[PDB]
Amino acid sequence: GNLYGRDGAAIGSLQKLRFFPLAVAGGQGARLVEEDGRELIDLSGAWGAASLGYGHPAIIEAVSRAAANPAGASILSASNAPAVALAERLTASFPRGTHKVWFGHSGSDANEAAYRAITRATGRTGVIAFIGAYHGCTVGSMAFSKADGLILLPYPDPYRPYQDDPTGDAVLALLKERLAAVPAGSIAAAFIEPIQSDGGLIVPPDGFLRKFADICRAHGISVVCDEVKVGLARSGRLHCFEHEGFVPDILVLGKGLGGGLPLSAVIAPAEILDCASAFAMQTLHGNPVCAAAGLAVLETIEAENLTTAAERKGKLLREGLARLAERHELIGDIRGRGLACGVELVRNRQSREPARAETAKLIYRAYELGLVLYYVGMNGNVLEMTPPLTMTEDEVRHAVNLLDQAFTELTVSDTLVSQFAGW
Amino acid sequence: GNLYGRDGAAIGSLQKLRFFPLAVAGGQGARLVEEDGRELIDLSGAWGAASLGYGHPAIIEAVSRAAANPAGASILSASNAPAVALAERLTASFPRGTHKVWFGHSGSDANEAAYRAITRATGRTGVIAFIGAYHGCTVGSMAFSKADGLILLPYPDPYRPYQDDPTGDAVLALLKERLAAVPAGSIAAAFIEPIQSDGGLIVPPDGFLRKFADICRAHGISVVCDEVKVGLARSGRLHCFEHEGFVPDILVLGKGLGGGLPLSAVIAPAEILDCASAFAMQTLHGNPVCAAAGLAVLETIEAENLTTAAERKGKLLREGLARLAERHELIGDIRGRGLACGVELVRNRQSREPARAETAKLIYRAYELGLVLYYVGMNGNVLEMTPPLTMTEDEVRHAVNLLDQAFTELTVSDTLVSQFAGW
Ligand SMILES: *Cc1c(COP(=O)(O)O)cnc(C)c1O
Ligand SMILES: *Cc1c(COP(=O)(O)O)cnc(C)c1O
Ligand SMILES: N[C@H]1CCCCNC1=O
Ligand SMILES: N[C@H]1CCCCNC1=O
Repeated sequence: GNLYGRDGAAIGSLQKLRFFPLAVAGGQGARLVEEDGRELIDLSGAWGAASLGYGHPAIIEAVSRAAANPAGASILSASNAPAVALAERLTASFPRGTHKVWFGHSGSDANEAAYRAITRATGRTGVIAFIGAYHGCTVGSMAFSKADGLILLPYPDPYRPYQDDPTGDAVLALLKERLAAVPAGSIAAAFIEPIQSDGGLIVPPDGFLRKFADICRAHGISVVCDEVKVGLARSGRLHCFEHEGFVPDILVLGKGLGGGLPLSAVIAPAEILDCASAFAMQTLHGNPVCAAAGLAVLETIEAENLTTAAERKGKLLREGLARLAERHELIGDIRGRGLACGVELVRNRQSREPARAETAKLIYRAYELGLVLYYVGMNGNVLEMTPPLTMTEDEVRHAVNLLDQAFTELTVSDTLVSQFAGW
Repeated sequence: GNLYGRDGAAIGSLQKLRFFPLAVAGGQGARLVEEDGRELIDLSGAWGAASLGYGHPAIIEAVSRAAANPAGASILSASNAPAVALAERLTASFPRGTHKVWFGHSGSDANEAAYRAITRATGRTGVIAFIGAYHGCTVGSMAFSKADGLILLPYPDPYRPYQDDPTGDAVLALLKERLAAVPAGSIAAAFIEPIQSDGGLIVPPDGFLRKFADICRAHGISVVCDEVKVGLARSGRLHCFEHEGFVPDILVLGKGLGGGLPLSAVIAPAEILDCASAFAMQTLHGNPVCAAAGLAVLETIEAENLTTAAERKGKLLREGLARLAERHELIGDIRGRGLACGVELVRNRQSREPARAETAKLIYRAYELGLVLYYVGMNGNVLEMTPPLTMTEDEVRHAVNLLDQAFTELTVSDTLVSQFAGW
């Protein structure tokens, strides 16, 4: 039987998030190859995980090398050279002598470890996060995505401003209200995405995040910046907070850090990560195969000038999309930084009413045409584009061209679409 | 500076479990190589993760192949061929048409997903587990290692029988007591290790586990067998429950499944893993590089006859150790199955008083001599031996020979040992 039907027979639905019957057998560059040999351009970049695309030589080199002479299998009960070299590279990239690293398998395990560490270091359980935030899918990362003392704030959206205040100041006022109503010093941490991912690739208003961080610092609250989606060159700066005029206390990394292998990291003050031992650990954490891949990703970002590539190619992509908006009225807003781009689809440009149903057919048709992308947003109406940082300019143009065909040929049965749960 | 000091400077203590300053730069076969070039025989097999040791050709082949042509990076929003092939191989190995697979990064994420799935499928939160059990190190796997409705039982130890009943029947009676005091049907699952790992490599009494599973089945309670430590050929059968006259409802796998890469799996009734979608998911789950490694491990177990190897080489190891016991009185008990072996150290053979302090020096000295092993047990007095399944017979003998030197040359300052937290 076909690969997709074998996938239904053999793998439980528990971890599936399917939008169309993508059945992959290989990959090269920014393209996926299906079982039948059909190629698709991957604008999703595996939700951002395939930072160097598929079969990049630096990944091949590193993982093949480490597999043939691995420095053990772990950082728990052994130091290993690749893990320590990666830890030093990551701390050197982050504004010296103050921070250390913890390694994980995923953004979920990293946000969980950051939260457990700061609650253990401070003796406080309270936590600030945002409605619609995505910090992972484990009990400990879902606690704030519940924790006692959880404060959930609206994420300020330029396209849908809270209290009709485009600046986000009303959100800051709400925070101060929420903090005033609980004891001084009861809040351990604030988790923030510097571009809200599942919330709909929302770039906050100018100045908001720095003012938010200033409030947190006035209350002694650690500012944790989750850059699992938009970190490591994707935004057109190495770290996305570089666009925003603040430095967080803690940085969470994942997804594209591993280049297609499972790798996450927390960069945090030494006192936070040294407050306990044998406390947040999984046996394969810091294994040298995945550490080697991480080192390859950082080295490639430098060697291939991918921070600048992401900036340049993002501008190309957003320009392509604004040409599409001249003819496809469904496009309401085009936004993002670098190669993290969102395209919000609306039934009408004036009311901004979300276009959920059309977005799910759009991506299905795109898939039928040879282009992979997914949707996000509380209303299921934002196209997410996070392609491999190594996607060529011509591929960017082929993808916009296929998207133009999908907006035009918008054909997919309401029955065919209903076969996929998605979200 | 030296690698171990760089590890202290760069990596937080949060995930460290260190017993001596092992600082690894490479690996080959069953040997680790330190930064200075010193070789050590790895009796720990990276806590059981290095099922094929270090740089095994099947791992090299598979991971190099997949890195150069990866079928995407995930099972969430795409099917992929390696993941589905691995899922089918795993279900084919487990007693047809009833079970599916969920893929994870770790034993912690797998035991967490198994627990969340069965609680979602049943609408019940209660859970049976054992004192001293190790099911992982995340909030969701620590919940039963707390969950409402948690019942914790003593694990029956032939060397220290509960209520002086060597059979374990008193533990079964205790269970029934605990179940009688809560509503019929309030318990979702029972988590069991078929050889208790951190509890001290405890093989339960004959017949206990089957009688335990029979009780659970009489109450409609799903029996989850955590074989992250002693699964996949290590015990001298493919699945350790094969020694025990029962079949669990759910099987949890990890550690050596990945051959040094992060890979876990839950094999569970279809109704359990299909009760929700987009429910327990992490982006790199089912990535094809780690799936390829898993397939290599299963293929190698078949090609290299490693189930029989583990049985044969375990008998050799335990025989070697009984020769050591004729001269080293500290050895109280030698136990286990296949290549999961525990050696319990006692101050006196008659009282069985644990020998904690000597065990920690012993392993330090072993390390100084070129042999890596760790200790476990509630009293820190059981040597754990879980070497690579590909460890040669001669290496088994070199390791017993180095251990003999360590028991003899037992030299390590009480100050030097105190520099390592361990547990
Ligand atoms: C992907 C993502 C996570 C979770 O990472 P997983 O690898 O799926 O566990 C956390 N935060 C953000 C912002 C993400 O995009
Ligand atoms: C190692 C182990 C776990 C946890 O696996 P991690 O990879 O450390 O998360 C779970 N159960 C048992 C029996 C184990 O030995
Ligand atoms: N004994 C368990 C817990 C210690 C950390 C690593 N995993 C194990 O082998
Ligand atoms: N948008 C998040 C959550 C969906 C599952 C995968 N991870 C992501 O990219």
